[PDB]
Amino acid sequence: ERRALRLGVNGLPNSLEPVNAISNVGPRIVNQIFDTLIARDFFAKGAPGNAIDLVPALAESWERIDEKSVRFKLRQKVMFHDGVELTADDVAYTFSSERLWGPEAIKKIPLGKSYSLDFDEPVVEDKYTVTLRTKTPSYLIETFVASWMSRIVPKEYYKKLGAVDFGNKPVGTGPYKFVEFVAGDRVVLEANDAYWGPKPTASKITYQIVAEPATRVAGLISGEYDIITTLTPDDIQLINSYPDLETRGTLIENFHMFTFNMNQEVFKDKKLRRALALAVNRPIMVEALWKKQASIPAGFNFPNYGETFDPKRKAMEYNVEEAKRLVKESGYDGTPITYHTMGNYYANAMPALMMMIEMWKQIGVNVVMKTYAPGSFPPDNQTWMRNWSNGQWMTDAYATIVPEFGPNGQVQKRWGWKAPAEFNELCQKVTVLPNGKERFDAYNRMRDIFEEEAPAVILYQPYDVYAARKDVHWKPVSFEMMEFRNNLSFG
Repeated sequence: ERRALRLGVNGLPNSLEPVNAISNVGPRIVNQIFDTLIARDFFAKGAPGNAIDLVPALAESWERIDEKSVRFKLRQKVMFHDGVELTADDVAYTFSSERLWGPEAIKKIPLGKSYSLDFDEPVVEDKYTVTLRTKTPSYLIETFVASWMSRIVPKEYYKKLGAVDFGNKPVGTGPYKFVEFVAGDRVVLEANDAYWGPKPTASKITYQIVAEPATRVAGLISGEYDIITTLTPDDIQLINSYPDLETRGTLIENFHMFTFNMNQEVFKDKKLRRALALAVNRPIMVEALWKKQASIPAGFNFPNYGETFDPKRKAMEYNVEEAKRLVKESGYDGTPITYHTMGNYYANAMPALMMMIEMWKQIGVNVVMKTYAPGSFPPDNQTWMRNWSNGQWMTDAYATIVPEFGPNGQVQKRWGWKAPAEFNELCQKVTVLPNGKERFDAYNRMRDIFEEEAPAVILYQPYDVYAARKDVHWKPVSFEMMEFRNNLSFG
């Protein structure tokens, strides 16, 4: 009786294990299979899909015990897809040293420790009561359990299969259950009619890879898909010309950037990094490539940070004259500097780079584009400049400045950023402090240091574009995922 939902997608994750699925392509699938203790209600109080309000989900209630622990009271009679009732043991296993953050878990979940809080082992109080703890103070537990790191897995089934096999046959408590995974082709899910929350409205959901955007668009016009993903503002005109189709767009909690291999001689010091950063004309790029729909943030600072968003911050500096001076006073000899890009994996990456190459030519820096295929990122030492993006995954400023740019992150450890000691000291403080003047000011000083050092250069917050049949009602949310709970209906 319910319609089957057909999605034309850009790609699929290599695993359906919820943490290993973290990417631009995984969350739209794993958000259906699993649930979290606390859920973010993006549509709360009439918000246009960007609210940061947190509501009960698998946890009916919770109570903070002290500076490092929160006791959760679980919803009762919740069923995993295989008919196993959800208990405190499943939640304890989800946040355990064994599965997630411990030294053994590292080979199974590569970002398990990197993206997690400083967890201590959870405590099971009774069948429906579990306490999550951190080894050092953390006022981020509640916020973290509403994030993409926190989908609840079943203990017994996950242990039996192991992380790899679980990723190929996942079981969760979510509104849709697993049917099929054809690697590099399609994922099929079916309605979980035992779901504890709003009943699924589609009988089935198929995530079909259609690699090229023009082919994805043709698929929607051909009547092959109900919703297609990964379009840009340039597609709006064509789609909306069809009486039965329309685009649905939103800014997402992510930023596009370029960064440097600071192990390379030319990028060890901040001089040329700053020169390149100061020559980036973001307003022209936003108008030219995004139809003014992308947003230029005032620093490493986004509205989803909530209490740690600073709406009064000064804009990131644009100064061609200073940029020219810096190149001249730096060691820079005019030798071409490479900038690696995985084609247009980041929307508009190649035209954005063409524009920046001209801005850089004008200050006396010769930058050359280099492309690579998926899974072929070059050996680190063969790279100089490269593009990147970071999904801002917490309703708090902790992510991604601390896990990516902090003392434990890849920018310093793999990419050679020798961050000022003050920056690392502040990363530690914001990790352990509650919200207040000290934590708020620490993020602003970290944002200032980030701009002064230029280990990366923020371009903008992208504007994601979907296209859909007008008969299929579904609203985008401000994140790299698709939400169907109370947000998918047909007719």
